Amino acid sequence: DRPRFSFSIAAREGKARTGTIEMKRGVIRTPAFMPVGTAATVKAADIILGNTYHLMLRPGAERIAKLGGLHSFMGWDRPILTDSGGYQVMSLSTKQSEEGVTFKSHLDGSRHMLSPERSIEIQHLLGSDIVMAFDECTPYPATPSRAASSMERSMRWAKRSRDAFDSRKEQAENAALFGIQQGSVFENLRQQSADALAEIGFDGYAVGGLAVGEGQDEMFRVLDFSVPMLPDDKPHYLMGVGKPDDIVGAVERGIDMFDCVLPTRSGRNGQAFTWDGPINIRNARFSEDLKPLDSECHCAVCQKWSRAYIHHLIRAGEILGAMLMTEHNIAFYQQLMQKIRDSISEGRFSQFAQDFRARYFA
Amino acid sequence: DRPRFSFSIAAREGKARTGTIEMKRGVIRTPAFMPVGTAATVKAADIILGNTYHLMLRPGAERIAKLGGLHSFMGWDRPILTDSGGYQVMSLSTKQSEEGVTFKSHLDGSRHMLSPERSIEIQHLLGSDIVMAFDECTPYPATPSRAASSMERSMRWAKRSRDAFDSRKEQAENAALFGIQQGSVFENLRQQSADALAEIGFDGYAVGGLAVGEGQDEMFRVLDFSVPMLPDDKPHYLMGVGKPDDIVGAVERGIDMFDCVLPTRSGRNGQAFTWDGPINIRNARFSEDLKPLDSECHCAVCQKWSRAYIHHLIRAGEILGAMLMTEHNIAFYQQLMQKIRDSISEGRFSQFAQDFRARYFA
Ligand SMILES: CNc1nc2cc3c(=O)[nH]c(N)nc3c(CC[C@H]3O[C@@H](OC)[C@H](OC)[C@@H]3OC)c2[nH]1
Ligand SMILES: CNc1nc2cc3c(=O)[nH]c(N)nc3c(CC[C@H]3O[C@@H](OC)[C@H](OC)[C@@H]3OC)c2[nH]1
Ligand SMILES: [Zn+2]
Ligand SMILES: [Zn+2]
Repeated sequence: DRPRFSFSIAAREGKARTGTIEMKRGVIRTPAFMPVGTAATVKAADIILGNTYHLMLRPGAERIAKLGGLHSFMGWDRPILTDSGGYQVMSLSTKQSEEGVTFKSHLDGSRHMLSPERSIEIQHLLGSDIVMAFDECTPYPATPSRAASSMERSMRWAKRSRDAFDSRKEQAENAALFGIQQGSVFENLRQQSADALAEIGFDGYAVGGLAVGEGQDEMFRVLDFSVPMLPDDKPHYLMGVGKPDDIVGAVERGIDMFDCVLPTRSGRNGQAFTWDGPINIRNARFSEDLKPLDSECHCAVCQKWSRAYIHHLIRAGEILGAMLMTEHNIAFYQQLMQKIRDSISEGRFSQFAQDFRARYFA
Repeated sequence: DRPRFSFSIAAREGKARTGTIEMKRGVIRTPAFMPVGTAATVKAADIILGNTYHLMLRPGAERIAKLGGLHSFMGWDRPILTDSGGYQVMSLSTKQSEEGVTFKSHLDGSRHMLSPERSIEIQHLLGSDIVMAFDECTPYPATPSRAASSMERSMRWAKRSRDAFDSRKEQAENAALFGIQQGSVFENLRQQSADALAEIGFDGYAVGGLAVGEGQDEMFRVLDFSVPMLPDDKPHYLMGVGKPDDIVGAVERGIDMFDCVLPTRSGRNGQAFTWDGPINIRNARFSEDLKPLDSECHCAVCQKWSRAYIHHLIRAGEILGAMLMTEHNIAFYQQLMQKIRDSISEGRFSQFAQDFRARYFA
């Protein structure tokens, strides 16, 4: 019988690590990509995401619980990770206070408060296995004073999240809780945030406040000093990242877990990922191209259909085209993660990262 | 090795028949439903449709031929049926003459003529296995004089279609040609059309000019006298039909083959077919319904996911929801055809039709 949570590092190369998270509902191989569950039929990825913000508004967390929780609802018996919901409230919905955030639903005008306690309860009702602390994703750019005030509030909210999670027996005994580091681009604030989170104690640690407009060079610079501040023996989750090259560089800097809307968003908009870079399949140059989306990809789409046919479907308005693109993109991301894990385990990740970049950007 | 074309009737009940069409690329069990190939990944339906009108405009028949034909393009090695293209020209695009029809492409302004000879050549370039004669689908309603003039032109075009098909060796030796009966709702014109088509000689015979606004009672009345006029020993294809109850009643009247945009169109618009009638899954009454789309359906969607989850996906704007609906609808139609074939073979089709209607309309 698997434990509630156990992270083991099997191999390392530089700052990169590969290993496993064991949870009751399954094993997660790291570095891991965690896809959205609703964009395609995901098969046994090791873990999928639930969209807390959307689920709060439709059909509501209480209703999801009445339906048996997300595992039953989505037909997925393996681990599920949910965010704390505030990122999207600030992004898509507001009135803020030390208690939390209040906002109105665009779907029907209903009122909603979101606090550390309510966010944890929502994630409990959804039934997720990895629960995120309720934080504030500081806007970018931010002055040092505003970044500090924001981070300090997030650390108070992290303690309230910890206490709310520990108060619910089923959650404390069966799920895991991750804390989220903030501090914008400032090394001293990132250090204070890491120290506060480690003092509270979490099962895993996320790097928050990135992928919010800063650009890859700046993101990598912040990761260079921020990831070593987190406990080495716990998983590191970079929220909102990212493109394939973002993932490779973040793994080089010690990140273990990733989520990004790109593969599913790109698939609905004609963009396919390949080892030679992204392609927009709607372009006329693909109308007679008999090659698969990617020449090495092992996914079911690339085994059967050509670029020309997928181009045709999308140009004809057939949803089948976008579905095949999305299935290929999710599979490409998982093949990327498998190559990353194998190369770290084999001591050739540095070479893989170099070869990957030379071809992806050629 | 299978013949170019051979239709065998295995069992009969009243006017209903069940049997097989053997062609080089496979066997087709009848009565058959023939789905669009582009709306979902169709698995070995016995035959799928190519959309001649769309393919003529994008990417063009010559280009499809350059890509290897529709079988290679779509990844489908079994039979394909194509229409002659004029129905949609009159429906979606015109200048008519005894030579054919000319029209302009809305996609790019290019000019296109469509004649019996060009329609047959287009279907040859597409590589389809069952080729339809180039006809005129008479508008409804039509006066007797206009229905007669229209039908007479279609019969001249049927002879030109026959001759064009026979002139192309690869087509004549490997494909089959169906003639299309016209005559609107008029028994004497339907008889003249059937006589003309049988004198020319075709591999199968379609009932054209229906599902164009006349309503089920009138359609059934026309089928009552029109189907017995066609050769009994050849397949009968009712073009454009239809809803599940249309199919059952048409089989009762001697039809062997069906095509309809409903299951794929309905699936993209929130309508699912069930043995208790169609349901619109977007309705709020399905938001907490844990039953599958249909309680008896054996499709992969109904084995795994609830009405509540499919409702959620569609309401959230996820294309996955429409894809699952479409896959269920195609599977439902094939389960309907299997029940029809089994019941005719077993001598219980009359009872099946009665039980089907009582429950579908309850
Ligand atoms: C795009 N850039 C990006 N930077 C982010 C930074 C943060 C952060 O500091 N705190 C929190 N709590 N969330 C963040 C998030 C949202 C992730 C969720 O976004 C959701 O997708 C929209 C996804 O869940 C389907 C995921 O939840 C697991 C970020 N997204
Ligand atoms: C909806 N009612 C309906 N009544 C019809 C009557 C006729 C007719 O008299 N002659 C011809 N030639 N075609 C007809 C058609 C079009 C069928 C095609 O319609 C195409 O779907 C749009 C489908 O191919 C993807 C199919 O081709 C196999 C009809 N459709
Ligand atoms: Zn692929
Ligand atoms: Zn089903």
